[PDB]
Amino acid sequence: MPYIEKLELKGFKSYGNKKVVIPFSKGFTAIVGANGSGKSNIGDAILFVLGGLSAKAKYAEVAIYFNNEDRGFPIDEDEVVIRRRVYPDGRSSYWLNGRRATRSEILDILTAAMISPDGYNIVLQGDITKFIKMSPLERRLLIDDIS
Amino acid sequence: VFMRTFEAISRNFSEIFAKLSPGGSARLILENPEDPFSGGLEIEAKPAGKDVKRIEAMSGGEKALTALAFVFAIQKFKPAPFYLFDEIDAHLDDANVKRVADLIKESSKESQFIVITLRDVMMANADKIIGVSMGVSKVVSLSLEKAMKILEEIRKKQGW
Repeated sequence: MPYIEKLELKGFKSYGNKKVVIPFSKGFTAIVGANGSGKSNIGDAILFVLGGLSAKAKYAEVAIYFNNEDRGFPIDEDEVVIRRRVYPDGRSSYWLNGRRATRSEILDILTAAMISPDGYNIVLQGDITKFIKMSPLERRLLIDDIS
Repeated sequence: VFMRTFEAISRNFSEIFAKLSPGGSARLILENPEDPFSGGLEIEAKPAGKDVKRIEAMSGGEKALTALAFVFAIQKFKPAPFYLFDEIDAHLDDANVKRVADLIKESSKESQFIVITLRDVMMANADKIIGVSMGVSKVVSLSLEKAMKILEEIRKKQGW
């Protein structure tokens, strides 16, 4: 399964007009910052670009760059870049390697690489409270769905 | 089918809980083993020197650790190419942070992990460290040594 080379943010929440580039090890990367530094917006930028939230400089943009040398994504290129920019009027557009793409096509592409904005592999603040307070019925229902 | 998935995720849970909580044991228990779809799924855990209890009755730290072993067990059953954890260690008890950081470190030999943390043990084990500060946010690749001064600066202003 492929991996994240970097994330680029420009006009997104606390990240301003000068594009910000956030590099990641193929292994383990730790992110250190104070409460309010914008570190939690990193998790938000990732949910934004991977598509969980439908739409329903003066654009916020997030681009994520994946190394696809293992070909986990069904795309015959060594790098897969998913870019999404939200406008003031509320519109939202996506690109996949510089080409326009729809949200529905980006999701299908991520699912194919075993990635989803709803995946268990993303544990944000609030996700641990969720697991702690789940009713036993809901906890068995997660197992039904996974099975 | 439900049962094959359940046993594999339960086995993962008990083994991961045991590694994160030395001398401890835990089980996911079906409320209706007979007719599983008519009952829920409880979590019972027992840290060293404690009686068995269901999740909700544990201590703050025990709850966080148990929930975390549960998510790790699901992740091991159906892995992803990357993990992103945002302050999953904040509510843990000290003694438990190191086992979490060691487990992450070893599974990272095989998958990518991005962990947002204010813990020196988490930081020290990473292949790379990124620091963020602010209004406008800024990001920088950091060495452990400067990462460690910045942490000490933050802990001073914010505590635990």
